[PDB]
Amino acid sequence: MKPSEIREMSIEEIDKKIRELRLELAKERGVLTMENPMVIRNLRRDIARLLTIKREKLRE
Amino acid sequence: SRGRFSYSFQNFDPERMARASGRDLRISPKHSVELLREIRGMMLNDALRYLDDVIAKKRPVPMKRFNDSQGHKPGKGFGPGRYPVKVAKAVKKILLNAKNNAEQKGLDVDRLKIIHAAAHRGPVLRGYIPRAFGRATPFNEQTTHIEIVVEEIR
Amino acid sequence: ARNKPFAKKLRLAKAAKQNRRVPVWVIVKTNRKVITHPKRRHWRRTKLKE
Amino acid sequence: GAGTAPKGKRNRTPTHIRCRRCGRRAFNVKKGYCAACGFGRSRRMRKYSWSHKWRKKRNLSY
Amino acid sequence: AGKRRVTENIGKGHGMARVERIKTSPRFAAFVPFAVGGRRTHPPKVEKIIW
Amino acid sequence: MKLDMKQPRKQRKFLYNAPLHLRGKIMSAPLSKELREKYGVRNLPIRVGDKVKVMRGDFKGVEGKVVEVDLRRYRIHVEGVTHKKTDGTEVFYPLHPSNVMIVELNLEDEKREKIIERRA
Amino acid sequence: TAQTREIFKKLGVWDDIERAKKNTKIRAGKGKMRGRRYKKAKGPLIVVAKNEGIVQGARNHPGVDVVTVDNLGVEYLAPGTHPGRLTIWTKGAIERLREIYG
RNA sequence: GCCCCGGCGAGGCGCAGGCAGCCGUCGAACCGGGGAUGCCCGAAUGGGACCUCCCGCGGCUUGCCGCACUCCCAGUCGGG
RNA sequence: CUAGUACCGUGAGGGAAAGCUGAAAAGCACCCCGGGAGGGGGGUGAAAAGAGCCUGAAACCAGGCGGCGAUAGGAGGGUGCG
Ligand SMILES: [Zn+2]
Repeated sequence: MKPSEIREMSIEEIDKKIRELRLELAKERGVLTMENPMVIRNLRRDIARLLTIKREKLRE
Repeated sequence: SRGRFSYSFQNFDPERMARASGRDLRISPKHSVELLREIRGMMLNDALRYLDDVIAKKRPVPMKRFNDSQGHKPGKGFGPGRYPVKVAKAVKKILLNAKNNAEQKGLDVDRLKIIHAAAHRGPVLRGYIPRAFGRATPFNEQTTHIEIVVEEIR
Repeated sequence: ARNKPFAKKLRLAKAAKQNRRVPVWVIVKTNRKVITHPKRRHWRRTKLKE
Repeated sequence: GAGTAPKGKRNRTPTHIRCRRCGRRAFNVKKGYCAACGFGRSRRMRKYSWSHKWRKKRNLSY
Repeated sequence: AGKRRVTENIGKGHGMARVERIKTSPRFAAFVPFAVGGRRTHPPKVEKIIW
Repeated sequence: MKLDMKQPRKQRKFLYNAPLHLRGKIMSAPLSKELREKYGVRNLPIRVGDKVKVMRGDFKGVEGKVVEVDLRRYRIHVEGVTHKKTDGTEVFYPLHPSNVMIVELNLEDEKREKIIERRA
Repeated sequence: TAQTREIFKKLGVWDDIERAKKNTKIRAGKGKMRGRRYKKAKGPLIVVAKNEGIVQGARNHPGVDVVTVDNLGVEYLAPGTHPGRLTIWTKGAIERLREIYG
C-alpha cells in the first residue's frame, strides 16, 4: 500500500478503498477492548496517504 | 540474601554462632531497650517462657531508664514496672527465626544462649495533627531495629 | 437533575482522566527514575478552579 | 463573629469564572469583564509596567 | 539577581527576628544578603577597571 | 563534520545530542594491514555482517561477526563476547568500535563500494 | 617541520624542546572544566626579519615561538616575569635592531 | 504524523535502560528545501454569550460561497 | 530535574523542593523460616558500590570495652603529684 500503487488508480477506487479501510479500523478498535498491535497505526497512515494523493489529483 | 544492614557485634564465628534481625518495626525503641536488657545473657527457651509470661501479664518488666509517672508493682525488688506486649511478640518472632537458623546451621537448641541483644532507632515516619488556633504539630511514628546473636555452650 | 454547562462538564471530564498514577512499564523502562507526576489530586484535599 | 462562622456563607454564586480569552478564573460574572486580561472591557490586553505576571509567564527579567 | 522576591517584615513582638519574609506557605526569608537565596553583599562588577 | 570549538561543554553536548546521520561516522573502526594494502583505506564505519577482532579488554584476541549496532548507546554486539548470568543465560558484553579491528568486510551494497572509491 | 627538527638537532636546542614536551602536565583545580587544561611549558624563541615559511615549519614544535623584530614584546622575552629565554636570532633581525634599537 | 526534490548510506519506532510487534535496498530513520491537512475560543467579523458553547438569512448545487464596524474608489455591479 | 511547575489567595497577585550504582545489569539462580515488609544461608563483581545505590563528616541513639561509682558542695577548669 504505497504511492507507487495508489497513483496508478482512479478516484472512485480510492474513495471505495478509504471507505473499506475506515470500516476495518472501527471493527479493529472495537475488538481491541476485549496480536499485531500495529494494524490501527498502519490503517491510519494508509488513509492519510490515500487522501493526500486524491487531493493532489483533484487539485491538478 | 538481599540484606542491607550490618550488626553492632564484633568477632562473629560462623561455626558456633547464629544471627537474626528485625528491621523497620512499628514499635517503641524505649520499651525494646528495657525488655532486651532482661533477656541478655539467658537461654533461648527460658527467654521464650519469660516472654510468654510477659504477654499473659504475669511477670512485669522493670523500668530503670524510662520511668516517668510509672507506678510500682507487687514483689521484692520492684519500683517501676510495665507489660510491653507488642514488643514481646515481635521479639518472640525474631527469637524463633534465630532458633531456626541455628538448627539449620547444625547447632543444638538445648544449649543455645543469647550473647547479644540490642535495639536501634530506625527512620521516622512524619505526620501532623491539627491543633487549636490554626496550628499543626508533628504526629510521628518512631521505628525500631533489633539484632540478636546466639551461641552454643560447650 | 443537577444542572451543568457543557464546556464545564468537558473540563471536569479531563480533570478526572488526568488523575491516575504512572503505569508500571514506564517504571520498568526508566529503571525506577519516573515514579510520580505532579497532577495527582484527591477530591477532598486540593480543589479545582471549577 | 467576623471569623470562622462567616466563612460558611461561601456557597453562593462565584465572583469569578473562567475566561475564554485568558484561560484563567478571573472573569467577573456580574460586571462582564476579566480582571487579568480585560476581556469584555477592551479589545487590547491588560498590561501594566508595575506588574510581574506577564513577565513571569514569559520567563523575563523585571 | 537576588532581588526578585516580594517580602514583608513582621516586626517587634513575635518571638522572632525582624527579617523580611515571604508571605506564602513556607514563609522563608528573602532578599537580604545573609539569607539563603538572597542578594550578595558586594558582588563582582563589570564597571570595575582592570586595564 | 565541522568541529572547531575548544570548549568541552560544547564538544560533549554535540556528542550526546548528535543527529543519527553522523553517529555511524562517529562509530568507525580501522582495517587490518592486509585490507589496508589491498583497498587503500585506513578506516570505515562499521556494519553488522562484518568480521571483527578485539584488541583491548578482557576479550582480547577474540574474533567474531557483528550481530547488532546501537547508535544511541554508541555500542556493538559481537558473537562470542558474552558473560553468563546468575541463572545461566548468556548475554552479550557491549563494546566500543574504537577498541576493535575489521578483518573481513561485508560488501553487498554499492554505497560502501562508493565510500571506498571516494576515500581512496 | 622535519627539516626544522634536523636544524635544531644540529644547533643544540632539541634538548630544550624535549624538556618543554616532558614538563607539560594536567593542572590541579577547576580550570579543567573551563578548558584551560594542559599547562604547557616554554621552549625557544626564533626572532626573524621576514616570514617566508619558517612560521609554518616551526609552529608545531612544543614550546617554540616565532616572531618578527617589528612586533616584539616583553612576554616573548620574559614569560612569567622571569627573563633569560633561549633565543635564536638572524642576521637581518640584528641589523634591524641596529636600526631601531628597541 | 502525509507528499515531492536533494544529501548520507543501514538501520529505525521522542524525554524513556519494557512487552508485543511493524517500517526500511522500490534507499528509510536523520539533515537542507518546497507542498498538503490544520477542531473551538481569541482583533474575532452573519447574530448572541452566567461558563471555549449556541441561534440564523440569502444563492447554488445534502454539501459549498456570501452576509460585522469605521472609511477610500465607485454605484445600486464590484474593487481596496 | 515532567519550573514560572506543584501549592496559596474571591481577585489584583504570591511562589518551592528535588543532580551522581557499576567497565558491563553481570539488578542476586537455589535452599530454610516467616501471614507478609522481610530475615538467614548461598552466589555476581577488582570492589556491595544492592537501586532506601560515589565518598559518607558532626550533632544524636544503642551495645561492648576501660576508669570511677549510694557520708556527700561548686561556672565543671588550673598547678603539683599518686
Ligand atoms: Zn482574561
